[PDB]
Amino acid sequence: GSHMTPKDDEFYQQWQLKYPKLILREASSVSEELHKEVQEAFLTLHKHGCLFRDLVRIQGKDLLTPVSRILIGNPGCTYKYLNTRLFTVPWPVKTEAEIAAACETFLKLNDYLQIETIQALEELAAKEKVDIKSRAAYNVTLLNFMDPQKMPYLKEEPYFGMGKMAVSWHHDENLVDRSAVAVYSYSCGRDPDIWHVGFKISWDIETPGLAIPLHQGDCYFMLDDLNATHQHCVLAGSQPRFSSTHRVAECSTGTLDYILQRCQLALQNVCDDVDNDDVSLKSFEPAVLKQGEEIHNEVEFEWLRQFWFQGNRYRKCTDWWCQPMAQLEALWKKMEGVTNAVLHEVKREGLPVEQRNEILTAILASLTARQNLRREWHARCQSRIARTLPADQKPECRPYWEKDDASMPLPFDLTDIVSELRGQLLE
Ligand SMILES: O=C1O[C@H]([C@@H](O)CO)C(O)=C1O
Ligand SMILES: [Ga+3]
Repeated sequence: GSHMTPKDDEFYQQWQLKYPKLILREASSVSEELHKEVQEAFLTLHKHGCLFRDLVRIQGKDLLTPVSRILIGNPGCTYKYLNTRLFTVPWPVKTEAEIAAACETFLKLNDYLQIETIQALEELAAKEKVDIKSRAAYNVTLLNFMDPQKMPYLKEEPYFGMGKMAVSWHHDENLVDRSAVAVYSYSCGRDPDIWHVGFKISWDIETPGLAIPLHQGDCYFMLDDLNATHQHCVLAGSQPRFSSTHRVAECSTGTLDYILQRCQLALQNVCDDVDNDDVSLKSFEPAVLKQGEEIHNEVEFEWLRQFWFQGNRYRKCTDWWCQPMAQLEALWKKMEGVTNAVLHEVKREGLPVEQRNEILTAILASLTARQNLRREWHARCQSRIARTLPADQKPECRPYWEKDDASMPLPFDLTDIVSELRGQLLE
């Protein structure tokens, strides 16, 4: 293998003929005003300690990101990566002081970056001689920080000899299709002291990868299918680095509006005159019961457990999600009641056996899934790393109720219940 930088003579030709979908802008193309405004936003966020490293699950394993990070952007939005749903600390489209001003700042930056992106995608679709407008509609930014020479060893980038790296080779998952990504970098063989972003064609380690030096304020853009045709990575220097990576996320199953409406659909099968521990289900068509138990699972695990695993990231940063998340927890325990209601009806004296088997076969996949996933989550909350962390770094394991708590109709452990119903059906 090998790699190239603006030193090498064939760099510019390799870029033109094998990486053309990538664009650079030196800090020189950006306002003075904007430059120091964003840097001051960045810094006041570091002093207040909002940048958290997240505790992730990847291929069965519980790991700790060396970069610290935070997710800002559209209110009600979420962005899922490495099995972690980051929730928006919001910026002001139509909470705590001194932080509002940085979110405002990064939104101004988002508008600027939008502008430049659309110009570039114009020129590109011009070389080709609502996709454009929406592939620039950045809805969130993932900010991230790393102080090198605090890591105890950094992985040597292994296919091209690019030296130590702070982010392995990857694509930016879960973005809308052919959407660009706009980065703002902030620094302080190839040169090891200076920060670089490195690039390579996927599956490929013959074609020499590029490694672009990024000085303070340098910006770049991954356009069209670039983010899919190539993977990238971030090579470290010696000074701490910031970067703000602005993206258009697939938030079609990941907004507070969406999960709420899902809840209303589940609850439509429920007699809603009053609200008490007294759930009487409106229908028993198997399909409806199944859709209910699925929405049960979706709000429990994609929304509750996720929110509370990033234990106190949130009520430290903003309060925005509090009333929302409280509301989601309420709807979830009413769904617990719905489930207990079905569990009652299925064993009732004088229910025809064929209906019993139909209703079982409708719900059992969702019950089994709820069981397996509560197992994973209590495991992850009592992880190697988790159960021995800073006392605030610990994730919370919510919802979790004990046996004696009668406020909850059904147990937290359902293995015997799934065993029971499966032992009915296979007879
Ligand atoms: O520099 C980067 O920061 C983000 C981070 O989220 C890594 O997972 C990303 O995707 C990069 O390439
Ligand atoms: Ga990336």
